[PDB]
Amino acid sequence: GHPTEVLCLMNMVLPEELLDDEEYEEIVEDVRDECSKYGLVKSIEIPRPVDGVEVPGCGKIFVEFTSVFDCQKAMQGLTGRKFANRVVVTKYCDPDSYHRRDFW
Amino acid sequence: PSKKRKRSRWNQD
Repeated sequence: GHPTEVLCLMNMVLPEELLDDEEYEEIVEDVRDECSKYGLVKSIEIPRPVDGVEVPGCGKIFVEFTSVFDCQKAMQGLTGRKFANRVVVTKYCDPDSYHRRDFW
Repeated sequence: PSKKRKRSRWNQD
């Protein structure tokens, strides 16, 4: 593909899950501690439709990485795994689009 | 830091 800066995490989050306080804290926390195993992760952006406020677009989340070096060694080990019962589709995302949440 | 070894979130089988 092409390394940019931030990592992408798709096919591992549903709108029916990113609506609960328990499920949310569970994903953000876990995904964080995990992403911080291959390198350094600045932050994490995971939509949270307010009672269905951001549903039209919900389903894709990711984390803001520091370097593409660890971002590569990370996604290379996250691809093929399983968030729970579905193959996780990790990719690369541009820090710019991330900031604006343009979703890439 | 918790949530490190309890519930696998990257299985396959």
